[PDB]
Amino acid sequence: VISPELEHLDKTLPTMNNLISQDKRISSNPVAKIIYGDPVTFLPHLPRKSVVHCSKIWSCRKRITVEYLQHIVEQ
Amino acid sequence: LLGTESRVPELQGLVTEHVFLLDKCLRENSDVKTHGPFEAVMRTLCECKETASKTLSRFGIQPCSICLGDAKDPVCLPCDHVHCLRCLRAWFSQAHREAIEKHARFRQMCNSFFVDLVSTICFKDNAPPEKEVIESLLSLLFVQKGRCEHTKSLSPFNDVVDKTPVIRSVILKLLLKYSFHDVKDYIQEYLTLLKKKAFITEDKTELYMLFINCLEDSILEKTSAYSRNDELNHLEEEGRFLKAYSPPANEASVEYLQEVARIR
Amino acid sequence: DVVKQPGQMDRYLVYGDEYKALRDAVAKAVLECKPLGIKTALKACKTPQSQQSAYFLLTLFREVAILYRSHNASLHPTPEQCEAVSKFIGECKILSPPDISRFATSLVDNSVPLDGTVTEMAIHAAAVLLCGQ
Repeated sequence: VISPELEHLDKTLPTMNNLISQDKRISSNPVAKIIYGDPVTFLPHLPRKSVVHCSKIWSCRKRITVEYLQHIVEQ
Repeated sequence: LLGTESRVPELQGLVTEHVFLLDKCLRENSDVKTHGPFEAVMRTLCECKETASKTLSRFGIQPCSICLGDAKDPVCLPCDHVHCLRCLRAWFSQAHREAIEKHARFRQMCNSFFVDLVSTICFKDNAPPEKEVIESLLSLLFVQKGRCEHTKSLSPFNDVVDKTPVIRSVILKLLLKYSFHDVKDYIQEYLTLLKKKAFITEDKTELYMLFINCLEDSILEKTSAYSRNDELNHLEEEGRFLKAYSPPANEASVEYLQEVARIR
Repeated sequence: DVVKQPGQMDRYLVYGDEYKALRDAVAKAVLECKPLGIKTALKACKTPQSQQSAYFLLTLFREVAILYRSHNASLHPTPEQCEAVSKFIGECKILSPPDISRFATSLVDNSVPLDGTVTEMAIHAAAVLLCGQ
């Protein structure tokens, strides 16, 4: 009964994160926008002279471990 | 050979011959990291292929020039050809599809052999290959097909191509097995070739993220083998770099991407 | 320009914006102590009665029980809020069962089974088990 949710995470989690970022509780929280949105929309000092200077470049990148590899092997 | 020994045995014979010929083409200059033997192996492979083709086919197994790829689920015309009905219908019995499957299998396994060789015997040292070898390997990722360039997986063959360009990262993972200082020129050449009119059009953020992830992985790979004192020396050197680091319109050279990965 | 100045995440939002509606509804309801728009919100939820009870419990925890954890004595649910929501639970038609109503009246009055993430997960599990079929 559980596994289907583990399979659909990749599409159910972004929805949850968007809802969390949009809730008025932290919608205006700068750290929330940073973690979920693009801080260029509320931070003017962010250099925007290059293509490297983008949030996607500076987005967190999941580290690879033996456990993630095991999960992939299983999936 | 062993694979083909199970799925398409009719070609075992040919194969077991070319095997020796391979043994014979690398018998005097086995430095496959050079131009001569590398081109020799590529030729031998295209010939093992191309003759599996000439023998499996009745007249020819050429892919569909209109699908711009393998003529899968094709129909044999009376026009001395085999084509998918859809394409040349817009333009206006399983022997052939079993044969197409067999040839696709042979090609897949020959490509597997080529990549395994290039990764284990052509990229295996504390030094890199020569210039011509890297240039040929890079050019093997691009094809000006008859009609328009196209990207294909690393393979000497020109029959399997990616219709919508797919900028993979296989040559970079290998080139980065060594110190960036030597392979930076080749990485920059690859980045220029890709960013060129060839495939990429605009908003190349994804290609940059690709190079960045590759370099980060190379660095983590080189630092994982560091011991305690090696680790603390790496820490001190990273601190020195951060202390001395400081700063090309809408364009990211490979050095910038390396600094990005490093500070990340 | 970031460190110049506070809400918190509500993971239960995974249940849909129906839960968000019921949540802010019970929130303002406690803030106003004329709770029947909470009844209209409950009427609005289209999910089954068990899911409605789970939503009710989660919202009560998010807007009342959590407030007790606060070192801020300013927003501790004052007695009028407690009696209002307790009356509502006593008259509710979907919390009529004894265990669910007990857990809800525990959430309102900070007498529940007692870290933040662990507490949230435990309360969610408790609601799921109480209302789960």
